[PDB]
Amino acid sequence: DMLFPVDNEARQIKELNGIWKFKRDNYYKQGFEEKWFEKPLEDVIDMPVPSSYNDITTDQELRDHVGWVWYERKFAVPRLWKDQRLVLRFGSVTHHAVIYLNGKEITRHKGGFLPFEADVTEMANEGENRLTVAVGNILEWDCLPVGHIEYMEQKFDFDFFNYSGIHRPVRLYCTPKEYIEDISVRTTVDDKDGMVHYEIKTNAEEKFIKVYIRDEKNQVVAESNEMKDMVLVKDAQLWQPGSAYLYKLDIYFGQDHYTLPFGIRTIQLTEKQFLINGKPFYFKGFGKHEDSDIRGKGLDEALNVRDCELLKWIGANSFRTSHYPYAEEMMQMADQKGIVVIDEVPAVGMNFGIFTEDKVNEKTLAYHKQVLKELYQRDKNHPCVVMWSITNEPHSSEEASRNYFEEVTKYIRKLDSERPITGTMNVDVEEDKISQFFDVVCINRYFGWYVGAGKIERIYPSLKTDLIKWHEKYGKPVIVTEYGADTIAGLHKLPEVIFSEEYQKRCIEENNKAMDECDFVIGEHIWAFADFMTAFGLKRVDGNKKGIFTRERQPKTAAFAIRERWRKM
Amino acid sequence: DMLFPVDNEARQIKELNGIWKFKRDNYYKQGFEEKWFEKPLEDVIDMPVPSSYNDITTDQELRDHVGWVWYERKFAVPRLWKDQRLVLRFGSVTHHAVIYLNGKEITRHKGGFLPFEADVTEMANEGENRLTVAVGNILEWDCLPVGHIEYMEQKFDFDFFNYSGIHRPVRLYCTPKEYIEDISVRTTVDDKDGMVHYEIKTNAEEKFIKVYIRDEKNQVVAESNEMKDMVLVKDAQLWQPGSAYLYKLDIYFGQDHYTLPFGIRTIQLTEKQFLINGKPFYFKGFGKHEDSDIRGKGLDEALNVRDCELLKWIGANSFRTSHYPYAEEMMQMADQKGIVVIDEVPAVGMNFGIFTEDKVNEKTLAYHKQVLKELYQRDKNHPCVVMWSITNEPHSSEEASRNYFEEVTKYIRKLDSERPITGTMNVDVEEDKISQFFDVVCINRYFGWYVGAGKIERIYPSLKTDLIKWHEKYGKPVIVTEYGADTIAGLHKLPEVIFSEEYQKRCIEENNKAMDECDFVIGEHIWAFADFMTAFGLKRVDGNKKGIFTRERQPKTAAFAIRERWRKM
Ligand SMILES: [Ca+2]
Ligand SMILES: [Ca+2]
Repeated sequence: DMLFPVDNEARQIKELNGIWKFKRDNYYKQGFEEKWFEKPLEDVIDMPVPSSYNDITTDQELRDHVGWVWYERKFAVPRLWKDQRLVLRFGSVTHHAVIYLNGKEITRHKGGFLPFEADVTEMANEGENRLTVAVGNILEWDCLPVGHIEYMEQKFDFDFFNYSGIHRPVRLYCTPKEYIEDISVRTTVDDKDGMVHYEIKTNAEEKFIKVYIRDEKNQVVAESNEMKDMVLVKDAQLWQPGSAYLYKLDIYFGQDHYTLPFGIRTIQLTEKQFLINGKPFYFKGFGKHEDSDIRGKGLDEALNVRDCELLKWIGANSFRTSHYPYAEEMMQMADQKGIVVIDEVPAVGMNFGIFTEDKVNEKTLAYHKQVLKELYQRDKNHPCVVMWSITNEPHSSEEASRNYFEEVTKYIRKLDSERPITGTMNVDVEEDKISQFFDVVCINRYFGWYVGAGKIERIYPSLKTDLIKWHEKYGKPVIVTEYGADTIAGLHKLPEVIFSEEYQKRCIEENNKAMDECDFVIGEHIWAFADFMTAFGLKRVDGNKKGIFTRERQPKTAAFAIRERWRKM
Repeated sequence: DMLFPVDNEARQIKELNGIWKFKRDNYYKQGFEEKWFEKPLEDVIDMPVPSSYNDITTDQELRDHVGWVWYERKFAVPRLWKDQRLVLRFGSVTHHAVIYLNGKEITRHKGGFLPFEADVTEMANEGENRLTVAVGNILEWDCLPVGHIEYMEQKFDFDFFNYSGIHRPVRLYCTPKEYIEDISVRTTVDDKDGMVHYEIKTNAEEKFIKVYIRDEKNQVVAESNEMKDMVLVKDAQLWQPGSAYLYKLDIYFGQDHYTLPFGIRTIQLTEKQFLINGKPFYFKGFGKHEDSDIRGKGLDEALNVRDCELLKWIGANSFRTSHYPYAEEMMQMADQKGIVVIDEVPAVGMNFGIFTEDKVNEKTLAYHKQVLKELYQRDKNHPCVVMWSITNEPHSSEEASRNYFEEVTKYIRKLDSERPITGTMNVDVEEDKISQFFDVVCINRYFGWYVGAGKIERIYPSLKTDLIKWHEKYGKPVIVTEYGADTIAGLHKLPEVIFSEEYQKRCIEENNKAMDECDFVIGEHIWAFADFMTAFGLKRVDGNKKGIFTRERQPKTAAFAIRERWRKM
């Protein structure tokens, strides 16, 4: 149950962002042992919310902290909210949360990239309250992303910095006590007419509802009094890639009111094409990251607008949420700009045996299904989402992974019978044991970088050969979901060398030549959109330098050649 | 015989540098099999000499060439040289040479860092002559440095670019037909008095000779008519680190004349000290390279003066010739500037079983002794050379390496009974099997970089422990011959991260703290002096970035903290 909070005449949002008080444990779980939540925090510093905490201070100990940290602020409940339902919402807490209201625990959460909330109607006092949030960053074999602890040092095999903090907005909001809990929308098209299937869940199903469908002019085009209905939109304005159209499911229920934007669009996979509204779609874009200077993974909407301007400028039509769900604000923006999205759960780091009883096991599986349920509940109504990605680069050569991912694939397909399912490959085509469960084959391939570094002449034959093998083995359309080269801005050389701006351009260009000679490729996603931070390592010059743009969102040389190609496509 | 050529009333040098014609093979050994030397080269480009050829052109195929290339120019013999002995000298040809004069082969050479010559008295014509030089860059298991060919790709394990070309001056010179062939000088000191032991070898030994010893104002201070003698120098000005004094052995022999600079200084080792003229010497400096922009490993005397100015500025007193003998010009400069040198043979890359019948074997051994003989013959008379280094980072954990390096160390001790012998370690101290053969133990250690990257607080405990183990195992004084961290100029961060300027400074500090607590450490050589080029690899951002100075010889931040330490030491 996770409708995005709204403001209208009936519902109201109180943002709890700004500056909080903050302190870290000085030994493992010190805050829980000493019950720091039972009184205000002492010996604290300021910490912005939303933001990672790791890059804010000058303190290497805080940057590299392993374990739990403690946030605290105060909030008020006005007299005017006296008889309302009160909800405290967290867009995310990375990775693990324990929430305390006035010294008492009210909820917990596992998973750093999906929202959660707590009903505090009967617990919050009028006037001042104290909100205390314990934030833990430890990843074990039953978390997503996967990791483990050694003796404490945090180990993991994914390539992005394990930022921790309150990365997304914290909201206290009110609704009437009889209210709209959940909404599902599915759409079909018969030539010119759209059909809108909706289902609305309330906590008083016998009472009266009024449902409108409004166009972008806010004009009513359909109307009903049923909580579940199928309604026809004559001459429907379809939601198109690069040309969004959003209708509004506008719902009056008792004293309550909720308005849900949605797009009318169809998806169909053929043998070798990806069809949106019947017309072939070729993915041009990037896997991204929630990453920028100072604030780590913290939501930054000005950064988001800049990134969308860059995506439009360079001719991209799509992105993948590597390697975790992004903020709903980004998903709303993609809905509005007509950007096509591959939505991914954080099942990353399942690589180096990995699928064994003492590591990635049935407990990991059950949590993997739960994360998918939550992702679906949050994003099921976004027209921008066209595909679910259930994993990034698992060690799928292991025979034990076959049963694991058959279970995961069956689960998401039971939740959602309409969008294709996929996941990205890094093992050899000959060894993979899971891609047969997918509708689209996605491969991460770094010819000219991790294979044959510097050997420009070998990139084109290498990727073409591999692509054909992937198509011959599975007979499905193929997306190259990652390829590129680390590139230091300002590093030029003639003849070109790895890390130079010229090499990045040539590397991408030869990979593209291989893709252009295949008839079953339905997309190219360059890695990476922008330089981002990684865990420290000798192959990472202050992070991952595969960005086509710098971390400050300025283009390297290759960006202009990619634009010339994508704008002609 | 390898006396450095001189100009005087009796001997004359003609430099053959400038711009040659140049062309590479298009398939393996093409010029040999098509017999290109028989006529002037056709379809050629210009190539400077001395210089590597790899970074001169815009052509990747030449930069990465494997095999042979061809150089050619014309030279003149003047009428005035009619009755002289004529010698063609190459300072070096990297790696393999075949020399042709007017289309006939006159000599060959294996080894890219030591000089060779050919008597051309009987073959050169008056007036114009055609000089053709085939230059090969293939390294095999019995070459130094070590490498091997796979299927044609060059493999090797050392960490510097395999530049090829004619890196040092080419000289045609004349002497009388009866002439001075070789000179050896050894010195002892008795209070304030030097004894100069010398031994002159000539072309006609029964004839009469006159030997003067001259001070720096050109005044005779000893004299003799013997080919072999000891002559006393009372109140002898000693050659001192940082304050050089050079006498001259001035020899007249028939029509011939040769003047040999030399220095009076003594070396002695105790179990905790390195004594030069009785005073303890603590090595402060760097392993270097012959490397600069555009010209690869080509000799550049302006660059050498700038380097020596920077060594003086930073308070360095020494360098090691990593990992091959340097140009004699640099050795003369060290003689004149009072810089102490560890002189090293190119026995690098014997690492990844290495010491096996099929790899490093008896052929490599015999060649290793041969290069030591040649290095000793060239540099025996340099006061700046205080120690021979016979290897860099061999895989000396193999039992088979024990007998190998016992042979090598025995041999160099037979050539030179006065200078200490060493070789640099990278294997674990518990595994090493050869350092008992050395007079000084030298270790390459990168705590904070290759071990425990980024963990500043573990550098000091890690190196101190390792240092004490090396001393406990062998009971000899220890030089840390390499330590440091890759550093991108302009990369700053707070807190610091690997690759940042601030990290390089802290990493060297913590290593220095460990050395300051170990009384048996007699030297600290930072790696590296200046950023230099490497074979391409994902850990090498346009080469090796451990330079304290940039490749263009400007300091990074850590240079100023090093200077403070070394100048007050
Ligand atoms: Ca959010
Ligand atoms: Ca020379």
